[PDB]
Amino acid sequence: MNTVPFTSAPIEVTIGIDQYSFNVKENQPFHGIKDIPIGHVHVIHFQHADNSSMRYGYWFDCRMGNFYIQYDPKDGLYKMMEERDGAKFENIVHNFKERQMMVSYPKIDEDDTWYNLTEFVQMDKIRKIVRKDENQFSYVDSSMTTVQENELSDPAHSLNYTVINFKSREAIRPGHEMEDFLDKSYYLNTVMLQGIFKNSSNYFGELQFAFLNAMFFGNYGSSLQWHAMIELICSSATVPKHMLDKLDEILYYQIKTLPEQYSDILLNERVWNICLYSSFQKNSLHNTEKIMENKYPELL
Amino acid sequence: GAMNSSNYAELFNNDIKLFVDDTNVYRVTVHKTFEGNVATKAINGCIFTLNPKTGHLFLKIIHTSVWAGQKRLSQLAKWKTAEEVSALVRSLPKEEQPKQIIVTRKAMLDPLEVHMLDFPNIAIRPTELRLPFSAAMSIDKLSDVVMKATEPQMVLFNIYDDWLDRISSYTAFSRLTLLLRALKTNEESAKMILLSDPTITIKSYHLWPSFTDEQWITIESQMRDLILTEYGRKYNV
Ligand SMILES: COCCNC(=O)COc1ccc(F)cc1
Repeated sequence: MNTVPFTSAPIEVTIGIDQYSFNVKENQPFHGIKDIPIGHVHVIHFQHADNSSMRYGYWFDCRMGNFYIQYDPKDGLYKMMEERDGAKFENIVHNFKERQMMVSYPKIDEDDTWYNLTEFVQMDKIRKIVRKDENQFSYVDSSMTTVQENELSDPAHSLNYTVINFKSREAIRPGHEMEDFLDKSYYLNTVMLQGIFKNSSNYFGELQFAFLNAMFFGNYGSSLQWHAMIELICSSATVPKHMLDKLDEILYYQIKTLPEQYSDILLNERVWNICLYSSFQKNSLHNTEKIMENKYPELL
Repeated sequence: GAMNSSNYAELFNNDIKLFVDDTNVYRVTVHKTFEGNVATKAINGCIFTLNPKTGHLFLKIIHTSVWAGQKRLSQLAKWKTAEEVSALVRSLPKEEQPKQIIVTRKAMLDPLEVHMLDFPNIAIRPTELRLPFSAAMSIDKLSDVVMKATEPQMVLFNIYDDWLDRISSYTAFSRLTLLLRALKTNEESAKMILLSDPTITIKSYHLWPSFTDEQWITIESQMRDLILTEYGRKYNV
């Protein structure tokens, strides 16, 4: 179990760690988060009490280094940093633990939610969307735009998701215009799963990463990305049985975890109704459909 | 975006554009089978592609053989329309390719956008006008060539005959849509109006009779009357 210590908490902030969150008051004696499960990526995220504008955060994997949080009063945010000095860092953590100034990552032992939301999420892969290679961790916020959004302005701060566009020459083989547009199997399988993604694990990874950025940061381009990726699979007549089955699981836990109150903005009515009721795979997402119908029958 | 009464004059500027109507592409007669069920028999159709400035009509004849062995024909028709329009653009010299294509039914936007991905500089647009191009099969010479076709075939017409020698494309288009609106609302009366006077003929290379300017006004008036009329008979006003 690993630890992200905080130098201090100078400004009142709501701190999130994966799907958990807690309030820290201005200059409360708070020195970070302990017992973080190894083996998963994690995201620590922030919403300032004074400006709920800009939720922001850091994707990290504790196996990839010792990371700490330190408020920067010039840039005005909690910054993730890497401590290269291993003994400096163990020593810092042990003192804070002894003085019990750290909250415990509060995982119930029955609980596979985080695993189920991040099964295909890998930091090394994540670092090729959020390009900032001098850091082992990755910063995202609510306002970062995607590579495709900038096509339709600063490329350094972009989310380089895979660009999916259903009315593109990439998506549409000359002479199969109608076939490929009504049945996206060639785009999903040959171009996407096979030429860029290579396997379904990688495709599922970005789909998962898009959702989480949508939910935690309300990053609108991630929501479009998450949605695009679902629609391409729902609109393909030929999808490996194991992908459909895995997709149903993935979406199920995503729908389960979404805040009830944020559903109106984070869920695209057209995409879901099409995926669950009109698409080729209208019959293949039994778990996802049951939870969608029982928790958000309004959207449908 | 879309095309309506506000930007109506854009049709007659010098940016090449084409209207595409797909309403006569897939045409069927519906009949009873010996077992008392219902079946459709397809008949030949046409794509109505019209340059509203010049009057050039690219009448692509859709032979019933294109449907043989196909399912979901009403949906295929939109994609076959789109394919034939994109083939037409591609056959045209660059300086003749349209800058816009305006589809008269919104269901054509996606089929055509997809078939025209190779032409990203050609804007595909809908319209909110209720244009009467479906009545193009009430023009005898157009109907005749479509029904006689034995194979796919493109036939070029000028739907304005020689009108542009005497009037403007705005005026020519308004006459055409009034003629077609009339034919759509009451074909028999509309046609009675057009031919009542045997002395006015249709030149072999024209679609419509050779009316003087003065005769056109009488004709245009009579067609307005018919349209208002049928509107009464229809609503009892
Ligand atoms: C090079 O093309 C784009 C790379 N494709 C991928 O599938 C990598 O996506 C990710 C992204 C984030 C993850 F948490 C897992 C996987």
